[PDB]
Amino acid sequence: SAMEDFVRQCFNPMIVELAEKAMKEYGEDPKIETNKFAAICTHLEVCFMYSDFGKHRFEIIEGRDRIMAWTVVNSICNTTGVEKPKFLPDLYDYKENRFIEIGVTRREVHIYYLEKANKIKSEKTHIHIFSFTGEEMATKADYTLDEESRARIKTRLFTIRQEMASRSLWDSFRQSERGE
Ligand SMILES: CONC(=O)c1[nH]c(Br)cc(=O)c1O
Ligand SMILES: [Mn+2]
Ligand SMILES: [Mn+2]
Repeated sequence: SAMEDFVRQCFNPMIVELAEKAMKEYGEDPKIETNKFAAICTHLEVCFMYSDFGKHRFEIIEGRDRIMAWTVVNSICNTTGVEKPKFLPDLYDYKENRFIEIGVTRREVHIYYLEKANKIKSEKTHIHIFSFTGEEMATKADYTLDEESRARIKTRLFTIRQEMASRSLWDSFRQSERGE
């Protein structure tokens, strides 16, 4: 498939390694579930771009094995007092002192927003949704990052989108709702 080839073409090795690991945690083959392969990679990259942009302001919980992810969640909760999320989130924002759930969607942002929000049902985890179209939605329209940092995520997402479309892989990808 050209999709696996493109995943290994545009995503640096670190992310692809982690993506295959998270794909085995579902008995899943990235050579078959390749749209999930790419979505997992893209999301991972968004989380990593977000953390680095914010003296470290964000703690990455995404990309950890579940033992260490929940260990970091628990350490944060016990030293700040934030409420234990029911589900593992993506970042902790030490500045606003909240958990952030990063959403990357091929659908409208408002829709995947309502989806994550209705799933988490704890208005104490901040949601920030990014599309491949330079659109973003976010709890209380608080976007956390400076405008520039968000420019950078949106440019990267739109670049994956155009690079998939130059390979004739974007119609398949947007017409899939896995990785979401
Ligand atoms: C293994 O834990 N799963 C996740 O963290 C996760 N899954 C999906 Br689908 C979309 C996300 O945005 C996300 O953060
Ligand atoms: Mn996550
Ligand atoms: Mn997420």
